[PDB]
Amino acid sequence: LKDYALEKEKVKKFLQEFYQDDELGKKQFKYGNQLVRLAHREQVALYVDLDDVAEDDPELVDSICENARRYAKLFADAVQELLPQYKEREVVNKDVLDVYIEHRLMMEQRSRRSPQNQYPAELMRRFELYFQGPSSNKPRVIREVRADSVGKLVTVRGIVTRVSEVKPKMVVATYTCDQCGAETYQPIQSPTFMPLIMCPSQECQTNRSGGRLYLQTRGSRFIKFQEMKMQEHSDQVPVGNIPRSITVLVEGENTRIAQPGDHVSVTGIFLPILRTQGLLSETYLEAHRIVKMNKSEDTREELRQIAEEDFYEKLAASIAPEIYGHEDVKKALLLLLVGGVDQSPRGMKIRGNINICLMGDPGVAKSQLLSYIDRLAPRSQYTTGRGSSGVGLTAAVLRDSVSGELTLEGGALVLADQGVCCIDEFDKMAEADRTAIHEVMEQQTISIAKAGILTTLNARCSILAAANPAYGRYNPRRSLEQNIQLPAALLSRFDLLWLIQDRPDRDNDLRLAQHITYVHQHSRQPPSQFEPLDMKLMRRYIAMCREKQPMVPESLADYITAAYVEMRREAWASKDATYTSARTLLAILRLSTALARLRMVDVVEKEDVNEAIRLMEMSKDSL
Amino acid sequence: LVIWGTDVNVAACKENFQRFLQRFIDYMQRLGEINVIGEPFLNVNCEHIKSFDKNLYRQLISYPQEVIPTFDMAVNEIFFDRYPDSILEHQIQVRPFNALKTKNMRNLNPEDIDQLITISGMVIRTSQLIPEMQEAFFQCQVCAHTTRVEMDRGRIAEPSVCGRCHTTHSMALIHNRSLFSDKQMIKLQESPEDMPAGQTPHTVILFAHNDLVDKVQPGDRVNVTGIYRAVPIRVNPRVSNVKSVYKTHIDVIHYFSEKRVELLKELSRKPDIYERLASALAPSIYEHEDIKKGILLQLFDPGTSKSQLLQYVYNLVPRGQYTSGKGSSAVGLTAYVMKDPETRQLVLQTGALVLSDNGICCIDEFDKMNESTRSVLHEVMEQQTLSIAKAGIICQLNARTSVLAAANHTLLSRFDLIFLLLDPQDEAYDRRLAHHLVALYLDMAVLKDYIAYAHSTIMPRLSEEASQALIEAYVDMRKIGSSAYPRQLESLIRLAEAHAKVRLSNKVEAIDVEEAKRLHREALKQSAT
Repeated sequence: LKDYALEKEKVKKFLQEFYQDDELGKKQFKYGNQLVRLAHREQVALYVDLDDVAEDDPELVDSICENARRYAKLFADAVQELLPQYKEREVVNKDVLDVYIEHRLMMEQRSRRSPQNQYPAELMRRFELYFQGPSSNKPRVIREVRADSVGKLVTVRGIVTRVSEVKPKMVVATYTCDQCGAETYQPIQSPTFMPLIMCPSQECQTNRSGGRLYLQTRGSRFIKFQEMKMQEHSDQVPVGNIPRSITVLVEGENTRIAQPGDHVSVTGIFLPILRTQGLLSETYLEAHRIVKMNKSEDTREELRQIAEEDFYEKLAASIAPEIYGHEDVKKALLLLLVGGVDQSPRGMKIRGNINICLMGDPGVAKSQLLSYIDRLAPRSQYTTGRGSSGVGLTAAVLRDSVSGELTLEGGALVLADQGVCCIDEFDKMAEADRTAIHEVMEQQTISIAKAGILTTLNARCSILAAANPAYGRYNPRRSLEQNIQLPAALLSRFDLLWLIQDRPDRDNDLRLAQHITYVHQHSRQPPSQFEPLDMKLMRRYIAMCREKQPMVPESLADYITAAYVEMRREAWASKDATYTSARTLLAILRLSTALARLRMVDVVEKEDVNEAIRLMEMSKDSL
Repeated sequence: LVIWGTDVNVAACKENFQRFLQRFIDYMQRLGEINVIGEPFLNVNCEHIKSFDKNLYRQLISYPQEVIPTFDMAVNEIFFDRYPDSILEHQIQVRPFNALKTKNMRNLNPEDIDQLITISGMVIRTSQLIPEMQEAFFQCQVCAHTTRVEMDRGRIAEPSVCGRCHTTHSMALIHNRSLFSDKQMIKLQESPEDMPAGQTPHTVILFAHNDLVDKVQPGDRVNVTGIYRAVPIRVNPRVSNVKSVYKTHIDVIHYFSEKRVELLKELSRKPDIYERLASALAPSIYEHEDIKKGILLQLFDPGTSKSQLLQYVYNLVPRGQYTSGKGSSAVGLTAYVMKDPETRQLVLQTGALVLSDNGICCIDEFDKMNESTRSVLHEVMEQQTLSIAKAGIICQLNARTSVLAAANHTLLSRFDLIFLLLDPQDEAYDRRLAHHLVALYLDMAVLKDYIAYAHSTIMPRLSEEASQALIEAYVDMRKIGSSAYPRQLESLIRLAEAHAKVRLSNKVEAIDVEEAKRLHREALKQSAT
């Protein structure tokens, strides 16, 4: 539609003698310095912020957005043509590519029209160009990127689920013959290419020479390559679906930036892949910019209710409304819901590990409450204990069609990166998997004695476990070595243990009947005038609370020490199946840590600490 | 008879060499090994010209495939003219030795396509000898007369040429110089220098053509400087398509401080050294410090600061392996020899206990192991060596190392040391936990050098007076206040060497005399009642 020469001249003038208002509205050759650095081979990747263009060239930005690859190539050629005028001296031959390039330029000059008698543009680059998505286009959700946006520069958010090791990919393939003496170039764009056999060079075909060609890796151009799969953020996926994955390919200096399980912002060109009725093709994303979130590291005044309104009576009372009671049990969930993302800047890495255990699955249908835990909590991902077999963590051999050689993958634990981990049906796990859990308990010490796999898994989420009872409710008459069937030492490592017995408590038994009767009566599941409210309001208020970062006082710990003393007498006299130890002191300080976040005073706080002690006493010795 | 396309002269110093002869003379072992011994494979050291001039060094790493032959031909050609009565049948290849350690071995860029690089790691698996055809020649039809043409290097013996006239195996094996070469598949494991445990560690396939195979022992420390290469992997053997991904592989080409020590001896004579070293060394360790005797002396409810104590060893000394049972069977620890059914090639698998020499292995929960296992450790404990007896291999693997742990019929004597964790039932002791750890929670280089450098020369000797002391000790005191009669006591001399290893003292003083005596009382109590 439009002449590419005019646009090339426009971008050249834009870069060379056209000005911006970045530094106090004064031109300072912003891109000029980077171009100079490129001339001296001191900067390898060049980024073109589309925002800078959009400040004073909206039509160019619109054209670029409507078609990405063509303008990308045009900019690359323009930068190539800008280089020679910034040459000041002789290249110091940094690498093999520079040496080959300077010999090629010397040979070109020595002997100085067929369109096929010149160096390909990509071979003489020594620079890579990329685009940063303009802020004008709002980020899109992966499910909404359909075939209709092919070829348009889009930006999507997600979480890395499968990244391969860095490997070299070949852009220009160099072939040399023993008769011609010249260099034959085959640019390669598809992931697969066909090596040449008989050179189609005009010299040989005219001379009917042997034309035997030998591929070499000396003067070929190589670029970095990676393969990653990215999955939608669980927080915004509709409840009625599951997140979908879209393939992203990253090349050049942009590599080695994404880490597994991390939130990434990706901007690239949506292009099809051929694998060679009708013409079918797949899709991928050639990224141009990967920026992680900063959070991955480590108007009246009446609009808030922080100190005047108690968080216990409003926040807790709107959590898990389908559950028929267990308000004391409900409180611990809030501590689990809080977790240990908010930690003091003092190196307390253990604070974020809250491995709570629940025994008894048929009890009061507590399997349901897991979903509410994932949905309300931010930075939380839904996971299932029984989502795959034991092969899901190690490596095995299965048939595949699309891709995957020497597959390396993780389980549910790795999938939730520093979030909320949900594990169901602990009993049905095989013996080997149980050891895999136990090695997680030892603070990320996953050792594998298999020849091919020697990885070190990084488990930093919060682990919630639900366990079925031993083929029936516990019976007191059974003494030790029989009463508990799951290994006791395994339970010992867990910080909190909860078990619910459906005792014939006629006072409580009537309460269950009353609530199930009000079902099928109206649409208000929480009849105590609690409205479900929008999820937007709750999340926004919670986020600003993280920024305060209160710190508990160390002096108060002296009070706690007495609690261990009285516990010892009970532990020795009871001789019960459950047993505790100094781990309670380990737990208590962590447990007290979260509770104080409601009252951000931290000068004198006694009730908050005491309640955590009272929580332990309520569950044990219920008789 | 030469091509100027690469601009490489002979050493680029032929004119400078005449004055080098008359000026440098006016490290003998390097010159003398050549003339007298007549040992091939000259083993020149690091390129020290890089200290003098960078340009000469920079030109020998950009195209090393075109540089090594230059050194080989030039050195041999001079000897041929000077020494016509030498062995010209045995070619000599000049080899770089301890070349430049490539910066950011973790970050090996693909940009350095063909350059020497130095990997540092270990050897995991080694393959049986794989022969290959080298300097292949074709077969004509005109009287089967072959003329020497391919003398100049640079040709490639491409496969699929011998799917016709298979007589080439019997006929052209010797006469057309097609003897099989040697190559060994070797998988190294990069050592990330106690990385924060982020990205996974890269594997490297070391399998190059050079015939120096096995003249360097596998299963050691790796300092192999090699040449990077890349080859196109076929998508399918049936077709000729090739994917735009290449496998990395590495070519096999390889064959002030003391002032601080004197200070430590001066402060050693102070009588408060025991409290200063115990408090400062391993301060993350909780109560029950009698356990430290096994750790502190030797190095320099379960998991109640116990499993963590093992983590200290793994953290402190990277040389070792940590493992446990109940998840691995007896064959899961070693002798796991297996072949790959997809590629049909055998692998001589080894095990971790085998690789555990010169270290301390971390094995806990020893009581939960089955009787089928524990066999291999039994020989190690009673023969200080590890014998692997399988169909492929029947021999013994050196186990000159020590492993110790702790426990909770009288045939237990197999163990080296037995200690039981007793409960003093004192709540005051636990009080220090909150303040010691919870409240609290450049120098790293100093702690590293203590073991490697200072301990290398230290070898204690036992005086005459210090021997009989333990012998006369147990005899008299054993009847006062009422098993020692075995020679078990005599074995305690091994740990006695730790006393001398402190302060680097080869002599015996008043310190460390009563220290050995009380060790009997600590062992006596746990064996009493």
